[PDB]
Amino acid sequence: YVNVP
Amino acid sequence: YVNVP
Amino acid sequence: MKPHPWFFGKIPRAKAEEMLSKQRHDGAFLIRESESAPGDFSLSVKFGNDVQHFKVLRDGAGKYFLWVVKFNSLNELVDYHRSTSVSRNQQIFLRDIEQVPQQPTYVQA
Amino acid sequence: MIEMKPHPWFFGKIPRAKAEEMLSKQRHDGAFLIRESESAPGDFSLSVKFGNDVQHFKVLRDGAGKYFLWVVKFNSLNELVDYHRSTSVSRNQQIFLRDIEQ
Ligand SMILES: [Cl-]
Ligand SMILES: [Cl-]
Repeated sequence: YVNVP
Repeated sequence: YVNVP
Repeated sequence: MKPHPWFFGKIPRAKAEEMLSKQRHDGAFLIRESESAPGDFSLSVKFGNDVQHFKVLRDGAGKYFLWVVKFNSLNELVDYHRSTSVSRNQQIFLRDIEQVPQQPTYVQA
Repeated sequence: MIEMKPHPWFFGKIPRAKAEEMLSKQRHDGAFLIRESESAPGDFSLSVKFGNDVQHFKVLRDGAGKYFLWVVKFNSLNELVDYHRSTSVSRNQQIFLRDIEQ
């Protein structure tokens, strides 16, 4: 995901 | 609500 | 494929009632984002001359449920309740809302 | 005037792969949808077309019940979506959300 690992 | 108070 | 016809977002409970009271079949429903409980979902369903509301509970693993059986998504909760009653009190099976072009319902901006 | 209509961007529990297949066929960058994650039960995911790839964002929810992706918190999922139509959905690249065609 772009915002979280 | 039907299922909870 | 096709977006679902039952997810309405943050609409007042009273407006969920106004819309569903115009539907002709019992079971016509919607899922909305609750105003009374931010971050939670409510399921509203037409039933005779009234509209019943169900609180979508969440557990520690993030599952959704109404009674005992737990689901991994609102989509699965909804689909299960098309065949098994959404309520443990009366027999009410979920069915998609029908488009009624001559009877629109409005929310405030 | 605000006609009460279901949100056109919600596709429920469609696979991440199926979301990519659908979005790769769209013509414009920013074409998006929101789905219920299969891998992370209980989380919603925002999928977005970006050139020859599809980027996915986890929709977060705080203790006060507000929805967010980065820092700015939202009172509803549709407010999150609308905001990201005029401000980038990513802090890394400039991507603005636009509705799926057809
Ligand atoms: Cl049950
Ligand atoms: Cl039941």
